[PDB]
Amino acid sequence: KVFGRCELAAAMKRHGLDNYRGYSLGNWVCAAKFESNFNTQATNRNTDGSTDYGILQINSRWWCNDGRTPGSRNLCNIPCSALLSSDITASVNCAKKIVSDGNGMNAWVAWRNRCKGTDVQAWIRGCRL
Ligand SMILES: [Cl-]
Ligand SMILES: [Cl-]
Ligand SMILES: [Cl-]
Ligand code: NA
Repeated sequence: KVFGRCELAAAMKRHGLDNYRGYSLGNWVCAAKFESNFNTQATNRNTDGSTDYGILQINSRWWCNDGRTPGSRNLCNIPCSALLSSDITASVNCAKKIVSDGNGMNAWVAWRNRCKGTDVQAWIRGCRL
């Protein structure tokens, strides 16, 4: 599923991501824009053989099981395929664990490089929230 900008904001808000760990909703929408272009089915292979999955490009190295990342963990206790669903519940629940592990949203490289320090409220501007 390819979410619209305000559609995703509303879904993230309902699943309690708004101001989660102090990160406003615009931060989460901005991260998703540049991680996945709002596409729940996004996948990208990392150089170490792990894969990033879904709207927030969650890494099989640590967070989910895909059966093809030797030595990796599955800290969100989910199959990585669950992160590709049209329903973002699994991605949101796992992202809450990630952003709580000490490094905040710096866990998402695209967020650090393209959202951090910017006017992130622009990503939810005009949305009926
Ligand atoms: Cl594995
Ligand atoms: Cl959803
Ligand atoms: Cl933080
Ligand atoms: Na894994």
